[PDB]
Amino acid sequence: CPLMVKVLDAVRGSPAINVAVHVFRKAADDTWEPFASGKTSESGELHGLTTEEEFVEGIYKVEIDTKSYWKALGISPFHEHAEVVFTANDSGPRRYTIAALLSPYSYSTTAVVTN
Amino acid sequence: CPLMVKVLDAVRGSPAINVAVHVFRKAADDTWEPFASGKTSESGELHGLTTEEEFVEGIYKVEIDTKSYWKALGISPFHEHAEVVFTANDSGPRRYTIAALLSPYSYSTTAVVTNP
Amino acid sequence: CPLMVKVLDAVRGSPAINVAVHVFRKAADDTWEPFASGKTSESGELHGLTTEEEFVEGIYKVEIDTKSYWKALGISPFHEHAEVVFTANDSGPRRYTIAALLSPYSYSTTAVVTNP
Amino acid sequence: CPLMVKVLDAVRGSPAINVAVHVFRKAADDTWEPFASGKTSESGELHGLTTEEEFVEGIYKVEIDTKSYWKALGISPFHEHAEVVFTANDSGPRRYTIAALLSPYSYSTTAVVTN
Ligand SMILES: CC1=C(CC(=O)O)c2cc(F)ccc2/C1=C\c1ccc([S@](C)=O)cc1
Ligand SMILES: CC1=C(CC(=O)O)c2cc(F)ccc2/C1=C\c1ccc([S@](C)=O)cc1
Repeated sequence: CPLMVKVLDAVRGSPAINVAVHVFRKAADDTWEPFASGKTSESGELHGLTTEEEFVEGIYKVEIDTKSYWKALGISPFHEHAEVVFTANDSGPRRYTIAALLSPYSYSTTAVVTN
Repeated sequence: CPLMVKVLDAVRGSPAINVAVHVFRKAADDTWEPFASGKTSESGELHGLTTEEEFVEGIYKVEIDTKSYWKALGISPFHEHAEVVFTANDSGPRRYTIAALLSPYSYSTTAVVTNP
Repeated sequence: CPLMVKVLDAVRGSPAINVAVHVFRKAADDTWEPFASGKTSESGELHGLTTEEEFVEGIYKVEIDTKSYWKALGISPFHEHAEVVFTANDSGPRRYTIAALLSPYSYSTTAVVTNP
Repeated sequence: CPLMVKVLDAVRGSPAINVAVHVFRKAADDTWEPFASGKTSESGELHGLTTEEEFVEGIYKVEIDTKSYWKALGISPFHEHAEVVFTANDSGPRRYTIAALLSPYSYSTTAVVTN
């Protein structure tokens, strides 16, 4: 599992559960090809998005549907979504955890890039 | 000045200076039209991107060129950019401060939305 | 104004207003002496805590009463407070902006340290 | 394991490894009694700090030695440490993950309070 997404809710201090995550790879024409997607689990994690075969070097976008998340909770969000865009680079560390911490008017994302 | 962008560098504990910021508005046809752009000043702030008249309702995207920022400091950052996408002025005109704090492998973005 | 505290509310996308802030300086004997205190204003800022003369080298603790803040909004937050502890003015006098972003179960604190 | 600490490095995008964490419980006299401590693992996690028997209701402080961490990496830190102070409350959710994301001049902490 070379790409994992973990999402946390900073309002309720919980995994952000059932958050839609779409992953895109930048095509040669600079458009975003849908690549992988899913909903975060009860631990706010999304595993099995890609394999080490499929996850080649390139620019990827992780799109977290934070707005849907907040709407389901009855809380007014600011952002349309949380968009994480990064170059997956073969060279060094290669397991990516994309950690997102969500608040209605704020989010942070962090990459944990390991071996 | 209804849309301000402020960028802080979490490594240096300083404003993130000369950070390129590009603003887009989603068009009727769902593409991103170029709305405004600028560089953060010495204070890490970007003022004067737009006006009350111009900043109409819509979905805007603020793309903060965090990569060039880190690169020019010799740091190969994780993200290509920090982009904040939001519906603006849905309940009437507001002042938006897009506050972003940058680390090579992390950024956070906060919105300060005030009613003038 | 060498020490400013700014507090943002990440739930409301607003300044965190009337947030009690207490500043302590570690004494020669290692206890926390009360240095200054105040409430964040409408802008979520707290200015005038100290002066260049008073703000001498030392280890300071800024305790942000984030709990009362959330409580008065009907929210039972996780943390009792947000406290930022730092050595100030080690390389000569600096201006410190303690920037804090609050969510009921999370807070972040950033330091903007500038040389006047 | 009712109290876990996870620390991440936002500069290197990695678990924050070998970070000293001290946990304190507020004594009746308002002093902080040392309670539990440890170093974060290679995954930036600190498990086994307490047990569900020992971890009673009360005000706890998690003190993360972020300054030592940054010094070992040759990076000038701002904070002396990251201090997380919270009331452990029996009532509801009761497994605490204290997540800290570290930068030299910034940190955030988040509580993941689960069942
Ligand atoms: C350690 C850690 C984890 C992993 C875990 O909890 O097991 C995590 C997962 C997320 F989805 C989001 C954040 C975190 C986290 C620390 C953290 C990161 C950013 C912020 S922002 C800058 O406020 C705060 C805290
Ligand atoms: C108060 C405040 C300001 C305004 C100012 O200093 O004038 C700001 C500006 C930025 F460009 C970025 C962050 C902040 C901030 C608090 C803060 C926000 C996110 C984080 S992340 C979640 O670690 C931490 C702290």
